Amino acid sequence: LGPQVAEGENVFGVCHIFASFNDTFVHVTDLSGKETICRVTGGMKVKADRDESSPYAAMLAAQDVAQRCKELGITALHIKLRATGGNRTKTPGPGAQSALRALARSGMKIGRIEDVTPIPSDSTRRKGGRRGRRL
Amino acid sequence: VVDPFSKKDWYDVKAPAMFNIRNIGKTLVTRTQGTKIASDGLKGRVFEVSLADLQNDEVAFRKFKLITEDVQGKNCLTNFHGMDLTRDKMCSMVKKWQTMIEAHVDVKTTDGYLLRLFCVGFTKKRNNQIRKTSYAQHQQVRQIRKKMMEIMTREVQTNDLKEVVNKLIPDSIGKDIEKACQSIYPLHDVFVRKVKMLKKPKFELGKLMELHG
Amino acid sequence: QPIKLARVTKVLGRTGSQGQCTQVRVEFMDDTSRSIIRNVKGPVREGDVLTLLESEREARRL
Amino acid sequence: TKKRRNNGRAKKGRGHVQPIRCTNCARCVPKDKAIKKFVIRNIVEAAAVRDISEASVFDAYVLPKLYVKLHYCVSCVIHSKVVRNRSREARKDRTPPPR
Amino acid sequence: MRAKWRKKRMRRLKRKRRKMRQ
RNA sequence: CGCAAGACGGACCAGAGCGAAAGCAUUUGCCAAGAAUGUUUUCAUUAAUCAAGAACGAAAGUCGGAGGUUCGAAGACGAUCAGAUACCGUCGUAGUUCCGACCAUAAACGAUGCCGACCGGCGAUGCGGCGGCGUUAUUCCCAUGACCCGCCGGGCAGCUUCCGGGAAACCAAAGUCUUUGGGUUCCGGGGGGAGUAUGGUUGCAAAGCUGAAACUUAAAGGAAUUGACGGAAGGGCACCACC
RNA sequence: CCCAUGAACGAGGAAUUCCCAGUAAGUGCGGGUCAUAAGCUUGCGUUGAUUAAGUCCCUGCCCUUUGUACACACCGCCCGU
Repeated sequence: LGPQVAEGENVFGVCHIFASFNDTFVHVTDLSGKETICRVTGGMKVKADRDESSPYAAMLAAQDVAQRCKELGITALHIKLRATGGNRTKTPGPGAQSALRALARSGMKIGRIEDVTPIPSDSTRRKGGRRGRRL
Repeated sequence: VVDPFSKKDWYDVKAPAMFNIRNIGKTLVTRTQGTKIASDGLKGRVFEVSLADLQNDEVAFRKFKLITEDVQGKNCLTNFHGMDLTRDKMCSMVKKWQTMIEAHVDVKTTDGYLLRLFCVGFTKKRNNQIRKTSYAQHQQVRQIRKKMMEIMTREVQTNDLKEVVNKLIPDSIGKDIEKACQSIYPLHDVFVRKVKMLKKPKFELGKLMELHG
Repeated sequence: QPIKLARVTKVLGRTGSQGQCTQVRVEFMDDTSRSIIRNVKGPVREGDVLTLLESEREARRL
Repeated sequence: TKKRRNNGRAKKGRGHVQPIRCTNCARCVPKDKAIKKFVIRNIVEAAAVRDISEASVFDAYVLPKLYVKLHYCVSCVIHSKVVRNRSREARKDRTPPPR
Repeated sequence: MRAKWRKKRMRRLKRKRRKMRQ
């Protein structure tokens, strides 16, 4: 199982952190991104809908992902943190910071950090009306 | 209990010879199961490697996308597919009291690799300038764009893909563009913003192995 | 869980929702060159020494 | 009665200004009347800087920043306290607060 | 009553009168 | 990792530009147009404003055709609620996009007609021209760009001022007004009834233009002041507040 | 007042009084009412703390700026079926 390399040198995966304001995704994949190692979402670690975007759920997801990756021989991660993008918000959700902190806390090495939020040159109409979300 | 990672093999991905650091990492593929072939599913895989991970020195905000078209001996041999600037880098240059001039060209190398190249430049505030804004007039912007397109076409269409990547590594194209346009409007942060392979010639193993080693 | 020394040199102010803590500047005796900020709980005298688990902690800063 | 000489916008010398949607409520507000903030933020929070820096594979990685432009309508900008009401004389002061 | 809603009410009244008055 | 479609043109982007207004932002090309500036060019009063008449005129809306990503009146469902028929959520029709005809209305606003003269100061900014130490690029002369310092002419604005005005707010015009007359167009005459009725006219329609009266009423309204209150913001205080 | 009567209470949910130095707190005597009368109140002594020398939370007090169509002053004013 895992790679056949010396233990001193790191094996790099890529961690996509899709932190929205509803819940957070921690998704480790191959360097190419085509093959995935583990994906733990904040909604898989809490029972309340309101808590799926909480920092605690993201921390639990990051610990699960880190343990699974260590079980598979990946020791270092490139981070690709994104917000919802498109019409919607361009800022990362509440869980992104806790997810990154818990990834680094469990002994996982961190490589390049990138913001891959989808940004439109310009987009379709945004979901709200011309008066917006009024409540 | 079936673990789907017990049937997956780890291959080492190798960069083309234009970069000092040869290996870029490991990629896992499900072993050959019946008709499905591990090799042909391993092909067409794009790795976005930062330049500082491909050359010992040099900047890290330039990333190269390399595509795997062959796998031999548990090694995936990649090739140039595209190039970009990191999101933070490109966001950091767009300031609010200057003109940003963008050009793009679809130009073919001598090997038949049609590339779309996007160049970006910014007008530079002079060291003794009191005026807050460094805007270029519309004809000046058009002249700068013409110069950028002409230089990009000259640098790509005359030579082959290997030397195109060799000169993209230090972004010499942007440096000569900036030196050329210093006379129309002094430019500030000139980079070939992005490169994509629109169309590539039919695969042959000889050229791929030549680009390696 | 390394433990080092820290002694108060400047009482920066009082923090907390209801005046719980003191944001105070503390120097490490073993280094006598670093000043860090701590929301120390309790009556603090300027010059007291306390053994701490933490050597890099910071709190809400203004 | 007129509260502001510029009517609370920058539309001088043109008829129409294209609208943009508020990032907080998706309200259509003119690009000149919208209240614009440009945040530069460390993608790693101050508490998490130590952990990520210690766990880095490189030396002196200098972490990337995040550049977000937020456009607010007047209601959302007031509720979020980005801007606030001022006295009739302090209203005319366009000088940004120190930073 | 909002002026535009009174205008809409008057428009509806005129339409109803046009329908009834054939 | 690819392919397709239909929208849109971020950041740069500004109290910046252009346009009669509505309005206008990817590259490049073609097409005709335009302001300002420069002018020891030309005509020589050809001008200003404008009943009638005419061109354009956001969005929504109508008819026909194409398209249909997103959003989305109507509608369906889920919530919140005493109730909600609404706000909020999931969908979603017409529509939103384009082509050809219609409509001609907006807080179409600078709530401020156009043309001309005169009456303070200052720093900017956009275009054109003129002048000038010095700094940069064209890797060489001049020139030409990018800066720097001024001047002149239109332009968008800003600050300031016991010009003057105004009920004041405030306005270098909303000044040069009982010391009242530069020219000219539209238009108001207490609040409602009411932009309603009716007639005419336009439109396929929705409706647009024109537009009363009976009757009712002592105020309606403008600006500013002091309080009171605010499900507005920021402070301060008491162990009848907290820690 | 003398005999017998040991029910309930194992320091007790949410909301929650009151307390900084001879104070809280424990403790008895006195004045008020008063046939001689205190589980209440008003004084007094006696014994007698770690309580923190801070902040405004969620408590009131409305000080400044701000909006107002309120001034009988929001228990206001007011629209329509």
